Amino acid sequence: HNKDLKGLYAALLVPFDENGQVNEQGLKQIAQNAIETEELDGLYVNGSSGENFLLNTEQKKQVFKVAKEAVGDKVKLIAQVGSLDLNEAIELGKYATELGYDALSAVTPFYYPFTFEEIRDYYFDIIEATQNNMIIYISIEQFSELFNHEKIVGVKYTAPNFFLLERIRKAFPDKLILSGFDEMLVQATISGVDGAIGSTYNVNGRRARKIFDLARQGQIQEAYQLQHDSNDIIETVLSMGIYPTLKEILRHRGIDAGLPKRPFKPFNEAHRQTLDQLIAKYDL
Amino acid sequence: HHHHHHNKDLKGLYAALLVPFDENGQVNEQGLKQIAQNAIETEELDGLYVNGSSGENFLLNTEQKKQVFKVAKEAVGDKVKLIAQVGSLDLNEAIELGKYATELGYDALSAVTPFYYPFTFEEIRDYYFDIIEATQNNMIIYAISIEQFSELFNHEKIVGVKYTAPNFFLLERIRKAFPDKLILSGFDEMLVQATISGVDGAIGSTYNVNGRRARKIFDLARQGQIQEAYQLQHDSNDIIETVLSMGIYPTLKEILRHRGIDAGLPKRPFKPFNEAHRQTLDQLIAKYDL
Amino acid sequence: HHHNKDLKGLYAALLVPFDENGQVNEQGLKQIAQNAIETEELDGLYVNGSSGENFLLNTEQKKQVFKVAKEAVGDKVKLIAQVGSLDLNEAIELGKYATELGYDALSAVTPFYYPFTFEEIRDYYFDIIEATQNNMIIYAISIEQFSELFNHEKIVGVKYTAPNFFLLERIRKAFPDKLILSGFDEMLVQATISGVDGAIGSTYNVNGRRARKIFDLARQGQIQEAYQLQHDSNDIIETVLSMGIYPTLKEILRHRGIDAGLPKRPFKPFNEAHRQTLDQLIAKYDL
Amino acid sequence: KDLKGLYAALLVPFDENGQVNEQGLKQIAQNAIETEELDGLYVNGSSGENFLLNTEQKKQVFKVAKEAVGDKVKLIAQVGSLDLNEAIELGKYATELGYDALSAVTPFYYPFTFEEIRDYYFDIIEATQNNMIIYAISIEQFSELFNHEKIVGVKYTAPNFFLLERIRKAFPDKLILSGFDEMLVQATISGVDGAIGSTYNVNGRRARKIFDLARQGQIQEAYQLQHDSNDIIETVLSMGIYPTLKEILRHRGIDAGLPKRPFKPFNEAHRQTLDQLIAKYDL
Ligand SMILES: [Cl-]
Ligand SMILES: [Cl-]
Ligand SMILES: [Cl-]
Ligand SMILES: [Cl-]
Repeated sequence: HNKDLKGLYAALLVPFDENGQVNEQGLKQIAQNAIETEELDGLYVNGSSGENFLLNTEQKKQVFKVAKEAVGDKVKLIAQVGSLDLNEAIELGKYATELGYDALSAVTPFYYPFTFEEIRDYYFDIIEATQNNMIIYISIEQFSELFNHEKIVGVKYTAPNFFLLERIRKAFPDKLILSGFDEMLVQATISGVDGAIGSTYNVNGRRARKIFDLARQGQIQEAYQLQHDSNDIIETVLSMGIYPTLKEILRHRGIDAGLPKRPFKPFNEAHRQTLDQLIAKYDL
Repeated sequence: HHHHHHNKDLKGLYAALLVPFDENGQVNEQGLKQIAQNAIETEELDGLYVNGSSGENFLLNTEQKKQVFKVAKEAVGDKVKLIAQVGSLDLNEAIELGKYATELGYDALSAVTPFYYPFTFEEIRDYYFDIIEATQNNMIIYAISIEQFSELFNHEKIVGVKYTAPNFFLLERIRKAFPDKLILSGFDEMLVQATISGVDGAIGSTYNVNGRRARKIFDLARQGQIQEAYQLQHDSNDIIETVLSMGIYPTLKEILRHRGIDAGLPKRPFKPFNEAHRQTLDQLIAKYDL
Repeated sequence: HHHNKDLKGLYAALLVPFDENGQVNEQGLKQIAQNAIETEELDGLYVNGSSGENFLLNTEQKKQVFKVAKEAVGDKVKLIAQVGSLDLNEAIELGKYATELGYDALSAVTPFYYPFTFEEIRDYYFDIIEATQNNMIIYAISIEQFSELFNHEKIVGVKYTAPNFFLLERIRKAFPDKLILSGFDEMLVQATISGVDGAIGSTYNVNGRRARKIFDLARQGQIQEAYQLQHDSNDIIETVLSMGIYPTLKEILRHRGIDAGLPKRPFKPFNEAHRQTLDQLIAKYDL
Repeated sequence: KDLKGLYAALLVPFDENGQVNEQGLKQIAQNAIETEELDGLYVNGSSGENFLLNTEQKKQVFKVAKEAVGDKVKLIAQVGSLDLNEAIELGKYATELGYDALSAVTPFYYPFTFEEIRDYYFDIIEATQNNMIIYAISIEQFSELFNHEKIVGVKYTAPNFFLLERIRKAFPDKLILSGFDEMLVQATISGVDGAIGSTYNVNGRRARKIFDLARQGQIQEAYQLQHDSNDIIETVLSMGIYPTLKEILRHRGIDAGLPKRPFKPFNEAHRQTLDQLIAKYDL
C-alpha cells in the first residue's frame, strides 16, 4: 500500500568534489543526517536545493540511487524529475519509480514562455509514461485542470502568496499541499498545509517539527518564537550563500559535505566567524 | 494646558472608512455618518481609519478631506480610536491636514509613502519627520528595509506601521526587531496569518461589512483555536474575492445600501457598481448574511 | 498633413523654482520659461507636467504656473497644459482655466495610484474633453485600446513615455495621422527614426540645442552625427539623474544667472557633495 | 573571421519523439545562407530549442550545421548551460569543429552572484581558448567581463536603448549583436555591429536592407521595412514563434518537422492567417 505523504522533508543537499562529481559517501551521510539526526519524515531528492539543474542525467540517477540506499523502508521519498528535456524527465521518472520513490515531482517548465496547455501536457506526459503519483509546483482555474487528474496528488507550494495558498487549500481539500518556504513554516501550518520541504531542515529539522506540531496543536506563541529563532538561522545562511553554508554546518558535525558545484562558489571564509557564532547560539 | 487627554492605546480592529459621494463627486455627509456608525455599532470595531485609500482620499480636494475628518469624528463616541491618514504629495497640505486632524482630537496620524516620483529614502524619512515636527502628533508609517525601519522607528513619535506588504518573512523580522512598536496589518484576506505573526491589530475596508468575522479570526487565532480562525478566513476570503472581482469600493458600499445606508456613489474617475454584477452580489449577501 | 499634427516640435517640460516654503518663485519661473524659448530655441512649453513638480502643488499654485508661463512667451510659442489629477473636478477646473488662458492643448497623466480599469481611464479623458472642449494629448494600454481612445476626434495624440520601440512602431504605423511626442530624452534619436512628431523633455531646459540637432540630423539621414550628440546628451542625462534631476537641472540654470530657487519638499535640494562633478559637467559640455 | 554581420538563430526540426531531423536541419541551415543571404549561423541558441536537448543532440546540431555550409560562413556556437562541465565539453567540441566563436547564456534559474556569472564565463574561456560572446548587468560589471581579451562581444537582447547606447560608447572596440528582430532599425542606428534573430530564417533579406539602408542614412526606407517586418514578427509571435517559423520553411519544401515537446505543434486554426501572411510578404 502507498505511504501517507504528509510530513516534513529535507530538500536533500549534494556534496561535490573539485570537478563537480557527486561524492557518494558524503551524500549517504547527508541523507542519514536528515532522517536519524533531524528526525524528518522524508527526503525530497534532486530538487533545486540539491543543485539538480547543474547535473547531467547520469549524476541525477546516481543521487536518486544513493539516497534510496541510505534510508529505511518507512522513509518517504519524493523524486524531483522535472527538466526542460521531457525525454530526460520521463527517463528520470521511470528510473525513480523503478527504485520505489513514493511520488514524482516536476518543476514548471521554465526559461521559455510555455503556454498553460504546454505546461499541463508536460505533467500529463510524464504521468502517462511513468504511472507514478505526481506533485506539481497558475490561476485557480488552471490548478483545477491539473488537480482534475487523479495522479496529480499535490503541489510543492513555494510562491509567497497566502491568499493564493488559502484559495487552493479551500478549493482542493483532497490534495496534498507541501510548502517550500522554511521562513514561513508557521504561517503555512496555520494555513493548512499537509507538511513542508526545506533545505534548512537539514540542519534545523527539530525546531521545524516543533513549529509544525505546536502550531497545529494551537500553541501559537511558542511556535512563533521558534519561527523567530529559525529565521535568524535562515537569514544568516541566506546572506552567506545558502547551499555552501548549509553544507558547512553539516561539515561541522563530521559530515563529508564537500563543495558546491560550479558555477556556485564555495563558502567564503570571511563568513566563518559569523557562522561559528550561529552554530554556537543555536547548537547546530 | 490643564485638560486630561485620554492617551488611547491603538491596538485593535479598524474600518478603513468608506465615503459616499453624490453625482458631482461631493461628500454625502449623512451617508458618511451612517457608514462610520455601521463600522462601530453593527461591525463592533475598535476604531476608524480615516481618509485612507479606501475612503477615496486621493480623489479629494483639501476641503473635502477636512470635511471627512470632521464628520467621522462627529459620528462616533469617545471610546472609538481614530487614526487620520494625512499623507499627500503636497507636504504643505499634509501638514495642514495633520494639524486639523490633531485639533479635532484624532489619536494618531498616518501617511502613505510619498509616491509617483522616485523619492529617495532620505526624502521619505524627512517627509515623515516634517509632518511630525509641525503637528507634534504620533505617526504611523507605511510599508523599505530593516535598517531603514530602524532609523525611522528611532523617532519616538513614529509609534508604528500600517503593514500592507504581502511578505511574511519581512513582517516576522519587523515584529522581532521592534517588539514595542505598533503593527497593524492591512491585508484582510491574510488577517489570520498576520495575527499569528503578532500584529497588534488591522485596518481594512472589508471590515465595514465583515468586521464581526474579522474579530472572531483575530481572537480565535490568539486563543489558539486556529482551525476555527482559519475556517472563518475561508469564508471571509470568499467575500473579499467576490467584492474584488466587482470593484471593491463600490461593491462594499452596495452591501451597505442593502442595510438601508445612504451609500451614494464612488467619485469619478471611479465608475459606479455595474448592474451586471447585481445577481452575484445578492447571492453573496445571502450566503454570508451581510 | 493633418491638423492633428499642429503641435509637432520640441518642448521644454517647464521646471518651477520654489522658495523655502514651497511657494512658486514667479520671477525665476519667467526666467526659466524665457530660457527654454530664447536660449534653448525650443518650439514650446509643456507646462505643469511631472517635471514642474506639478503633483506637489495645490490648485492655486498650478494656476499660478499656468498664468506666468503663458505671460512669459509670445504668440508664436506652442503651449501644452498638463491638467491631469486624481481629482477629476480639479482636472476639469484646471482644464477650463488653461483653455480660457489660450493654451493650444490639454494633456493628462494616466490616472495613477489606484488600479483603475481601462474604461475608467477612458472616461476620465472623455470627461475632461467634454467639460473643456479643448484638444487632448493622452499618456501611454494596448493598440486595441489606443484605437478606442484615438477614435475621439479631440484626442489628437500621445505623450509617449514607455521604453518600448515595438509598441511605438506599432502605434506609429496604426495612427499615421495622430501626434506622437516622445518623453524619453535619452532615447530621442531612436524615437526620431521611429517617426515621432517631436519630444517633451525636462533636460531640454539646459540641452535643447543638441536635442534639436539630434532630431533634425536624424530626420535628415545624418545618423552618425545625430547619434554622436545623443552620446553627449546621455552623459548629461545620466550625470544629472545621479544627482537628482530636478534640483540639478535647476542648478545648471542658476549657473546662467537665473533665479532657480529650490525643489518643493519633500524633494531635497541639490546636495553640495555633487558640486565638483556638476561643475565638471557644465565645463565639458558648455551648459 | 571578422564576426560582424547578420545571423539566423538556427531552427531545429524534430520528429514526434523529439529527435533531431538531420536532413531538415541541413536544409534549414542552407536556407539561412543561400535563400536568406545571411553572413552566418547562430547555433544551439534558445531559438534552436537548445535547452530542451541532451548533450548528444547538441553535438549533433553543431556537426550537421557546420557540415551544411561553406567555409566562408560565420559560425557562433551557443554552449551555455547550467551544467558547467557540459558547457565546457560543448565548447571544446564546437571549437574543434571550427566554430569562429562561442557564446553562453547568463547562468539562470538560481540567483547566481555576479562573481559566479563572471567566473563561469572565465572558466569556459580558460578550458576552450576560443573567443566568447556574453549575454546581457551594470556598466561596471560589463567592464569587468570585457576587460578579458577573449570576450569579444555581447549578444544584446534587452531592448533598453539607454543601456545599449552606454555600452556602445563605453566599449567601442567590442562586438555588439542585437537579439530583438522587431527593433533592428533602432539597434542599427545605435551602432550594433550586426544581429542574431530567429525571424531572419524567413525574413533575412528585409533585415539586410534594414541594416544597410539605416547605416546609409536611408532611414525612412529602413523604417518602412521594419513596419513590414514587424507585421510578420507580430503574426508569428501570436501563433507560436518556433512552430510558425518552421511552418513557413515547410511551405518552401523544407522538412521542417515538429517542435520538441513540451512545445506543441502549429495550431491549424492559424493556417489561413498564416497563408495570408506568406502571400502578402512573399515568404
Ligand atoms: Cl528543493
Ligand atoms: Cl485604507
Ligand atoms: Cl513632464
Ligand atoms: Cl537564439
